[PDB]
Amino acid sequence: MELVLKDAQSALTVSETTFGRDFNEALVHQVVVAYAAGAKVNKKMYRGALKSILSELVRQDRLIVVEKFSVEAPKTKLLAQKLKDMALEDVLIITGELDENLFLAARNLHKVDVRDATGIDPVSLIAFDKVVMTADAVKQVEEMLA
Amino acid sequence: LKRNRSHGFRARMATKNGRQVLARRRALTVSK
RNA sequence: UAGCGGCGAGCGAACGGGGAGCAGCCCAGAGCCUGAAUCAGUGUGUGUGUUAGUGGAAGCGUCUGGAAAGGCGCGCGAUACAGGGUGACAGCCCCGUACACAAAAAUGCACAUGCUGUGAGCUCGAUGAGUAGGGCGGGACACGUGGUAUCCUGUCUGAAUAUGGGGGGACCAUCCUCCAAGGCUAAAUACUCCUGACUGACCGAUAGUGAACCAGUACCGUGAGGGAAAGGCGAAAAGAACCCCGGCGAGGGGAGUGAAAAAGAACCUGAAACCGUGUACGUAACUUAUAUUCUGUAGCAAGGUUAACCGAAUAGGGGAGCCGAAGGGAAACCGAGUCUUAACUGGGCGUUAAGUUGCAGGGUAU
Repeated sequence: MELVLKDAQSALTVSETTFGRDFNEALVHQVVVAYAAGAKVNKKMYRGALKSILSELVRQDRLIVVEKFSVEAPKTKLLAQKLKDMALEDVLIITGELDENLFLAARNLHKVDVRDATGIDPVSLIAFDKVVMTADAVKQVEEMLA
Repeated sequence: LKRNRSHGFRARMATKNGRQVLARRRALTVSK
């Protein structure tokens, strides 16, 4: 399965065993309940739940991937204009290296959050229905989730 | 709290001057 | 867990592994040259705080309304949608929030600078003296002074300087370790009277500290000490100007302020045991947690799990434990079979019968 970019359709190959596996409802529910209670978590089951939620999100067509999502300058006006052009309001931006301009001009957005690959959490993914994921972050998330 | 302890009868008893003052007054200052 | 305990009630190890840190020196005495390392003090310099503070982005119409901070529309801000206040719910009304900043003077933190104090450093001696040990009577765990096995002595003794002396369960063959009998130590390691900030799926006036209130107050006792009860007007007191009935009292009855006076100072909301008015009816209380066991569910799967630790930190690094694997017999030893027996179709235990960590809950004692 190749992610839709809407501009170039240059999505890279994604391991279906990780991003396209069956959705285990019980495991995801257990992991989210444990995360809510904490806010014991095991590495393997946590990774499995992350893979399950990623597979559910991609299979629901709620995930969008672009070559590089960022802002030219650290201004919230530019980000708002870009979101308006995208015609989306509640979007979770996930990337790799922590962007400076976007992170700086993203705090005030109540319905928009920005985080890096290492900072992905089940609560963040579940909170926002739509996710915009940077292309380069695919390998990072794959290695993080094994 | 400090008055109850520092000026309490316990502290006065612990000191010779406190005992002398208490005996003189009996013949006071803390009421907890 | 081993161990201990009229082996009954019960108490309680070592080794090792992995982390923060890991600092060893001083002299006991000689020389060489040598106050050049390091530490404190003193005046100056730089950067950072603190003790006061500065700038700080964006809006209105209509309708509902006591007030709009209610929602309807079209706009903008954002490195600032943390909060508080404004006649009801505020990113654009105000203090502030991100950010940029700010000091005549003092100190704290880092070093450099001139000077004063401990004062680079190199080589060669060298062991900390009445010391190890012994004897009489005492003090501590069992002594109740000798289970005396350990420590100290009022007292009498007492050959060691890396040839020698200490320990190693007897001494001992192999050997392991140090030069005890002089001193220092700083980092990681607990505690919180009290101060700054952050909060809480914390409490709501019979709750919460005893005290949300002039509370450690009244009061109870000569004293120690004990120890209460008591919040809510509203938006601005706008606190009812003013006429009259009353004792120039109070109390209320009118007008007015008022959204409300069903907010009127004995001041938000109002229910019964209690007393009347008006109407109708018949009537002379096993809590938290270690262990035991069970239920259903999820990941991995012969692996699951990593923990005090580190962690742009609840993700990830960190295998030391943690349950079992091709097994068992006390061992040899054999191997899918094995074990005392020459052998029991005796009989016991096995064949590659997969287990673990979480999730929510049920019974037992501790």
